[PDB]
Amino acid sequence: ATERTLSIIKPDAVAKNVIGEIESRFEKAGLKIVAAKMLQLSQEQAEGFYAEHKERPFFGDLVGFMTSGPVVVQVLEGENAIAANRDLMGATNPKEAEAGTIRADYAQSIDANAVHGSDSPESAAREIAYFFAESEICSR
Amino acid sequence: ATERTLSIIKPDAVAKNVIGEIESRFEKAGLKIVAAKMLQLSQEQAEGFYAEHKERPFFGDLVGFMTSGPVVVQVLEGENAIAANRDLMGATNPKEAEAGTIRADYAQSIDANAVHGSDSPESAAREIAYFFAESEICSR
Repeated sequence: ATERTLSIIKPDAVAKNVIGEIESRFEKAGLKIVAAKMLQLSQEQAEGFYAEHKERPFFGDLVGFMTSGPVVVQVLEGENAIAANRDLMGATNPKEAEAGTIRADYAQSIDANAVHGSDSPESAAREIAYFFAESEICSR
Repeated sequence: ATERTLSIIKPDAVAKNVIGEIESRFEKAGLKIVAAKMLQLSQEQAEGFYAEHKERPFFGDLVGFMTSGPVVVQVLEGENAIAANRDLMGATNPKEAEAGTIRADYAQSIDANAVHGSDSPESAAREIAYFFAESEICSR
């Protein structure tokens, strides 16, 4: 069924000025961009989003990285979009990602892994509601 | 000569899902995407942006088209970004636009140009102010 998931082009990717190349992967794969915006995450924003990692030993570096430069947050919509976005991105750790995935082709470390995607329907709904008001999501 | 300019990816380009391809032109040319968001322009927002053409006979069609689906408004930044952006878009009329420019490669007709770009330094400052707060522009 058609779905919506949250996708973020991270600071490393946006600083490489490869936003176009990444958006083209999503589009070529059949996903549509239905909302997007570029912003520099505040400390509070980054922490509120990644709240479930508050206690992990990487939290401080994650929030640091995710706030280190501007990103693009967006909503991708398409058939089976949530799982499709995961297969497109590849394994969270670029060393374990198969050739041709976004992470294998664009990332440096498990931290700077170029993009984020929601990992379930429950997390998608939560993550879209975090960055976007419904009336911002432009249907088509 | 580093400058900023307003770029818009229009409802026709968005509808074709070629956001990334258009974006890659700008990026591979040396320009950086320093602000962006997808919007569904309301009547009053389009009329506001095109206030100058309010007395014209096409005004109706222009606004009609620019509100017909989602767009991406953005600011490009880099060396003579204003002139550079206009080179990449090519002639306003796709039919006359040279091979290899955005409008020649993506646009159907004069009506559905695929893209908008500021024509001048004065209209850039006006156009950028209309859509973005300075706090949304992230120079890098």
